[PDB]
Amino acid sequence: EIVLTQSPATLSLSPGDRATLSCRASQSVTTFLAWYQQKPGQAPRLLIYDVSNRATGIPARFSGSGSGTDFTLTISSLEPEDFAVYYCQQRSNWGLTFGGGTKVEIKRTVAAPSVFIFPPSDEQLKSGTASVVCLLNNFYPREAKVQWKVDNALQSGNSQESVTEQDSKDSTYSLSSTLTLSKADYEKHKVYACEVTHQGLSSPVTKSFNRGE
Amino acid sequence: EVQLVESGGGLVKPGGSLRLSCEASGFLFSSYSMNWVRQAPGKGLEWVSSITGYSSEVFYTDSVKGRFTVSRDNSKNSLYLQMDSLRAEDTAVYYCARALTIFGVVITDYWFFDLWGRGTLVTVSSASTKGPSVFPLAPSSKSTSGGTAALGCLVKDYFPEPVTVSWNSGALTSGVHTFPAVLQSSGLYSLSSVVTVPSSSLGTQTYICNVNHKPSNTKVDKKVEP
Amino acid sequence: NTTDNIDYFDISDESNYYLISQLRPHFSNIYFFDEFKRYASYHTEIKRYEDIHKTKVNSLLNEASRAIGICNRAKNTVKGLINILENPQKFKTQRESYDVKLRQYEEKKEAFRGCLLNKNRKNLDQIKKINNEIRDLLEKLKCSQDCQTNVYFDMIKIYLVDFKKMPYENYDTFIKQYKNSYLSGVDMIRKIEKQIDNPVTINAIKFTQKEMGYIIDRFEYHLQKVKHSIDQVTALSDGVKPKQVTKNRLKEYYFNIGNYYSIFKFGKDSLNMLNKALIHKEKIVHNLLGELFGHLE
Repeated sequence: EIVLTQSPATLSLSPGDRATLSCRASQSVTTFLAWYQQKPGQAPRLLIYDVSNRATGIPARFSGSGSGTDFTLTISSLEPEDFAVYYCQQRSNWGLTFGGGTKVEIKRTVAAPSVFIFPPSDEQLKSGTASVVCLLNNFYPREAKVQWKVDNALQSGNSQESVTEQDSKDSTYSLSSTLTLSKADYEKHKVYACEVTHQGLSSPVTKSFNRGE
Repeated sequence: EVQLVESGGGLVKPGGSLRLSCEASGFLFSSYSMNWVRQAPGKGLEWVSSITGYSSEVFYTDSVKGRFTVSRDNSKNSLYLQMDSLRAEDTAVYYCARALTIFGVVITDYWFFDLWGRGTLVTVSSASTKGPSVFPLAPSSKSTSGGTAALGCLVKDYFPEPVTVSWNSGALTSGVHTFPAVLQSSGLYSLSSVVTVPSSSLGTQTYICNVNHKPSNTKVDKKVEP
Repeated sequence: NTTDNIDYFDISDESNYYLISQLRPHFSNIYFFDEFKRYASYHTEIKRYEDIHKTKVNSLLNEASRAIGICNRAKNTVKGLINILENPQKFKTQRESYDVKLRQYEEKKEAFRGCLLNKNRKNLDQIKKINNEIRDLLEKLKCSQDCQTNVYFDMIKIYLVDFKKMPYENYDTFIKQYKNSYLSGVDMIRKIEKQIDNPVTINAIKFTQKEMGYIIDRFEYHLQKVKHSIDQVTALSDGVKPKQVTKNRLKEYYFNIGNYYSIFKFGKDSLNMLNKALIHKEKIVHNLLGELFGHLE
């Protein structure tokens, strides 16, 4: 399999800037490389075929360059529509392989998240499971650390988090971490805290709650 | 109109089998090669297989070699994918893609994809269809911010994807963040839908959490009172 | 008054890119592939074709003749059906109407023509594949925006020498005279078929005139294409001649003059066949017209 690495894995630029994404191949694929564009909830869209040839209907700002193993997709001046994920693909050798894809995102001012913690509902504990939910609301950039503490004991291995797409109105992400422990383990400890760390915070804020309080 | 419409997706246990269809229209189906491209949830594009214009040659990716089979019926403008002995790692959205062919002084094509379809979801898991249980992530005056309060709705343990969660039957849409589902160790999916509202509105306005799970045919409306 | 050869029947597929002939090599694309093996001769970076090109195109041609050989059972079916409609003596032996037997000709003719296509459908993808392997092979040339045109115009000089070897006007005034003497008798039978109450010979003449039309338009079709081929490469010799072109323009070039020459060779092959077919059909109508005017008693 001819793998295609696309680092940088993500770009954060603004309209008017120039996005120059890369795709490197393990073996040489001559000039038989293509570029695609994919937005959330949509199918991919062919952008460029054989390194430098533009597809029909796509704007001229998309350029292509490269030969052998190192290739480059260039967007001269980005537009609000151009913000999506871009995959590279080779057709040289069989076992057609894609690249890891890199998402270009809108760069905005650093915004701190509104953090909230929810104790598990009384109806959920009436069954056997306990889910404490920590919500990080409307922050930028996406890079955020969500630490789970239970009686000030650093937890790991029992947390699950999910993140949204960059909002179309404020360009902010949002995370929802769900720490699901036993009912026996939940009633054993008393204090449950959510320690978040973000570049928009002077120091890591912490949202906590005491059981039955 | 030129389009590709996939069909036949669904859910089966490991070792089962499904057959995906694709009906093309708007162009001469016989002149183009056709492909299948799948995308795992939250992952990238993986090419599955390809077939030439008149089934002269067919190709597969190693992961499905010996398990899948491709066929086309140019009389019915249809592309088919027979998926036998399915595995867990086969859970993905499968796309019907058309090969980019050029009509110049001669006919030539590339092994790229110039036309795509909406795709269908294929889920392979031993878990059975289970309705979602919904719990209120109620807001409290202690967890409120300056003037905003956050209340949510945890859709726990359902199978399979997807769910649709709305608030007040569509009357409340701003400040809503329905998060992508996570596949738990139990094999069941779970997500949360939250909404940021004014803290002054909690004592007066009502918030209804509408969930709809079509594979299990369940519809739940959970009122999240503080 | 009997047709022993029906090689004039041809059919193209729905692409309108592939025209199947009964004469070898059945596909004009085969001649283009032969011309590319002469292009890889002059280029050192792609001399590997002389081994890889021959092994590839030879199997496509061998499968092309295999495909047309399958339809021989259906080929002879209408070869024996038009021998009944052409010969009134051979028609007077069977016991079915002319319209009922004429529908057997039409139904079994489309079966024969449709067979020539269906058996070659998997070869239609093989032509597209070799076209790709030819285009991708040209990427191995050690140029980018400095590709040499010397071999491109060397073939242009050779092609116009080969094109003057065919007398175009000899074919042109031939069909113009035969077409003028064809519609003459078509507009004629329709004006004298009521005076002589003979249905056997005049029905045979109208049928042999129907095929005479079809063969004629096949001749004028291939005549234009070799005329278009000759005129275009002539303008390439009288046009601008740059020393350096991009690698994509050179691929446009070989595919242009390569297809131009394949159309010439393909047209010249069928034009000579259609010539011998038109004269044979005209000898039939002439002598059955003499039988109509030779028995005034």
